[PDB]
Amino acid sequence: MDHLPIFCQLRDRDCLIVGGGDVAERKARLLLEAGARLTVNALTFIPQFTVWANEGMLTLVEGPFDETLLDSCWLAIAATDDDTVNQRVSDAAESRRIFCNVVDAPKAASFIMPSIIDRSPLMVAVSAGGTSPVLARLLREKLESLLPQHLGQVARYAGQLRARVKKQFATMGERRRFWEKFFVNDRLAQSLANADEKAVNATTERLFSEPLDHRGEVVLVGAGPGDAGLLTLKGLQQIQQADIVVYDRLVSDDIMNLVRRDADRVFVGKVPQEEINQILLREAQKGKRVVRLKGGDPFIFGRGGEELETLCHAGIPFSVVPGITAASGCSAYSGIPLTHRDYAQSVRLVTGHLKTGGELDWENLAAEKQTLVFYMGLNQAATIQEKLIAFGMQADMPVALVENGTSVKQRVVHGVLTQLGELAQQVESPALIIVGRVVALRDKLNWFSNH
Amino acid sequence: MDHLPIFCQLRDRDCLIVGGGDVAERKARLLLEAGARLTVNALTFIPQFTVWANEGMLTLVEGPFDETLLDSCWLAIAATDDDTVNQRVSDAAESRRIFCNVVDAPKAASFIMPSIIDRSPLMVAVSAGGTSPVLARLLREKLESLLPQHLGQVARYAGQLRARVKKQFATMGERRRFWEKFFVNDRLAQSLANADEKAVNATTERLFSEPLDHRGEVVLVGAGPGDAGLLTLKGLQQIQQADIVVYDRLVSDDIMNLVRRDADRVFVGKRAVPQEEINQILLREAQKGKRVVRLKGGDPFIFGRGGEELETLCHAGIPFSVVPGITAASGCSAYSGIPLTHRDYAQSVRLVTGGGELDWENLAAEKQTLVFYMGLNQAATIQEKLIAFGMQADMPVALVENGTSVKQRVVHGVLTQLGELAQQVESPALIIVGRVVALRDKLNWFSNH
Ligand SMILES: C[C@@]1(CC(=O)O)c2cc3[nH]c(cc4nc(cc5[nH]c(cc(n2)[C@H]1CCC(=O)O)[C@@](C)(CC(=O)O)[C@@H]5CCC(=O)O)C(CC(=O)O)=C4CCC(=O)O)c(CCC(=O)O)c3CC(=O)O
Ligand SMILES: Nc1ncnc2c1ncn2[C@@H]1O[C@H](CSCC[C@H](N)C(=O)O)[C@@H](O)[C@H]1O
Ligand SMILES: Nc1ncnc2c1ncn2[C@@H]1O[C@H](CSCC[C@H](N)C(=O)O)[C@@H](O)[C@H]1O
Ligand SMILES: [Cl-]
Ligand SMILES: [Cl-]
Repeated sequence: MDHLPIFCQLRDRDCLIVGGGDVAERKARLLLEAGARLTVNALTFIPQFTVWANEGMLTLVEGPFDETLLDSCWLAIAATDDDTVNQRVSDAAESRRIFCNVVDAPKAASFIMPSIIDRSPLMVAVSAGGTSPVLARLLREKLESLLPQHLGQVARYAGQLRARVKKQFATMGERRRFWEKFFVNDRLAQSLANADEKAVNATTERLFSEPLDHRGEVVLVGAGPGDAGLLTLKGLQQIQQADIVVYDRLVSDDIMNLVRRDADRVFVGKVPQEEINQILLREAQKGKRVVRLKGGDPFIFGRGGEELETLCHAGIPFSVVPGITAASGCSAYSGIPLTHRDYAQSVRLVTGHLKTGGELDWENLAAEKQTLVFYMGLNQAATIQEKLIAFGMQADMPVALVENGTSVKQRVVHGVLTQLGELAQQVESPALIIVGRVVALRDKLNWFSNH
Repeated sequence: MDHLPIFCQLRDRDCLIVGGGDVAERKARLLLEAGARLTVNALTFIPQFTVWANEGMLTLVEGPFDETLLDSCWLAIAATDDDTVNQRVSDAAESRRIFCNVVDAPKAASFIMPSIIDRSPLMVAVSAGGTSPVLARLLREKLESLLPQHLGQVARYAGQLRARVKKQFATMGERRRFWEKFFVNDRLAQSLANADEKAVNATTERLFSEPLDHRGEVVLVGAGPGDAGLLTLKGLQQIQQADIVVYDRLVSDDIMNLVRRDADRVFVGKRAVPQEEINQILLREAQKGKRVVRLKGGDPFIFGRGGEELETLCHAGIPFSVVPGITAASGCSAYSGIPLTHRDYAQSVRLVTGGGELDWENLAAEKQTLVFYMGLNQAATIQEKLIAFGMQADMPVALVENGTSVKQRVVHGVLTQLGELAQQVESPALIIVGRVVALRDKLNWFSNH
């Protein structure tokens, strides 16, 4: 984070503006609306300032900068056209540990003032750190269109109900569930906007009267292969409302940042699968809303079935949000479609890491007109090469390995089947092996990166 | 207003957190991300704090709150479970004019913490003034889905490019039109994030070379199998920026409802259309300078002919990209309670299409999950051939019609019933064959129709 956004309570707190022109006037108006106890220190003032001072709304100090005016201050704003003066102000503020904005130099000093979308008491602040005023304006335009004008009345009414919600629901889990219903009842929002107090009260009474599900919940969510843009809308929804998220190392850091910030997080793996099952079950038996966040898709070599197979008998509600499997993401981001024209009748998603005595069906895998995708197969790439050749696959069949597919770190190496063992030495886990004529299309379809 | 939002520069500035449990750890994570020179003071610390301390990321002071720890501090956060301690911290900070937050307390705080959407240098913060923390979270979720992951990359790159923008643009009206195209170029942002200097330089020169009104590109977007919640975040972001959306019947109405109202729409599906005509539409519209989204059911590269649509473009000089989607196999699997793999049931999953002809001995072999796309008409033949090439007659089979939608229909039985079960469903439907079908009785959670 370049900056930390905070929302300050300035009511009755001393603040100082140095400067007295149009810039100072805009900042002073903002600080006055926030209730600051404002002093303005400038050599000259535009007329808006003199009337403010006579009607008692702020104090004017007409003259050069007096750094002792910072002594009682919580915030300072340097708003002159003299960079020498502005720097004296910022230096004096920094020595007193007073957050200071230099209006014409956002990279100097110690805070910047964001653009504000006002749905009071709801506020949304936007800034690009001065690097890009256009982008901030384009975002502000877009945010103003997304936020209904009546949102403020919903937030206002919620604040008025917080005491009643605290009294009537004994646990935070119940309170949270009430609010999640409250904030999406469109009728309630309309009635507030119409000041229809009878209608507001009717829907409110009913919301308070509803029995709340105290049962837990286990949702398996497919994180996808790494690019946080490949999480589904519903997957984002589920992790944003989870009490606890049980996640593995194949879930990318970018995706974990999208988890509800107050959710508890439990890491598994690098842990035996039976202990994962117990965690999910036990945490849901406590009434908690559990998300098992899994790399790729939960039902393709993810053991997702094992994690749910006890829950029905145990009376635990569950659901599954599918994800982009490694095969799909790596295909798209390497320029290798899994199917194309008559290249492949079928796609085979194969595990390269099989049970101790198990052996893959090589005669079956080596058949023509298919795209083979090996998961967890790096260690066996030499055997895969030898077996596919022995069961009739052409030696010049193209192969590709995709390492960290869809991430900014993705790497792709490629060649023909007789190089598979050598090529696999050039990558590490997590990596996918693609075998089939579609690999040759990468020269025409690669769009994501050359690395 | 009742609170003034400011964006604080905390890099190497002394900040104090009082508390050492889960609540304090969340605040410490936030202040560390902002670069704060952080001290944490608590009667005891959970293990995350000692880990951080050993890696030199912060300083720990084990013991009761000592208000002299505030003497050089710019921000304070009271994050204990003891109201008396938190009030001592808040009073000590206020007497020093140090903005102070008390977590899970509205007043006695001189600042409150908003929900944060980080695209640094770009940042968005949402606050309801203490009235509605859940509303702030819900708005964060909405904004996180809408702001592309790498927007901060272009925001930073804008700097080293303003000398060139004004040497080529003298009017104020044109400069904004350039930036408007620049900041929505998600390809450039990803290439910057990829550290792909070759791609960055190529995309940059095109931004200056082409006319202002030209924004030609094609994005293949996987709509998923129907449920609008199964669109990816990037898929949503792309359809929100499209000049024109080209779609067909297997893109659900729910997904099309997310299409930016205003976008020109071209329907290429079944009514009462050769692929070449579709390829040319994408080509022609891209060359007219339009940002074109080709929305496809499921995933574009799994029986979607997405490759055919793109090879038209690579040698026409038209930039393109692909957003994968949830394929029908994955969506139907999740929503029917039939995992495609499970324990040792299946060593492989086969996604298969219903000149040429299928290899039946291959398809009949054990330890597979078969998923037939577009096979509804051949379902009687699939039954006969799988039986005749040795698949067990008692093998479970299922058909999923309109998978993931509110009208999803799942019928199931055994291989000898496949032809008759297929009469009970309509396209689009998936046929699933394999031992995993038997898990539906334990795992079906979605309503059947
Ligand atoms: C005043 C404020 C404190 C301050 O910062 O000064 C406040 C106060 C309280 N929160 C409480 C509980 C919850 N807090 C959250 C979530 C968030 N709380 C946040 C900030 C704020 N919380 C401040 C201003 C809020 C505003 O602007 O409207 C967020 C946005 C920012 C952050 O903290 O990081 C963060 C989401 C971050 C993200 O996910 O993006 C949830 C929901 C959830 O967990 O999903 C719940 C449960 C549901 C509910 O109770 O509503 C309680 C009752 C405790 C109890 O029951 O005893 C109080 C006390 C009270 O005021 O009643
Ligand atoms: N980003 C990535 N790039 C390449 N391969 C990946 C990958 N993420 C997962 N994999 C593959 O997936 C294997 C783990 S098995 C779990 C796969 C996951 N359920 C899915 O649907 O994709 C790894 O060994 C690797 O072969
Ligand atoms: N919602 C759905 N439910 C069941 N099958 C579906 C489906 N959507 C698409 N299909 C299957 O896909 C076939 C069209 S081929 C298109 C496949 C798409 N690219 C994907 O990845 O899913 C249909 O005949 C049907 O078998
Ligand atoms: Cl599995
Ligand atoms: Cl071959």
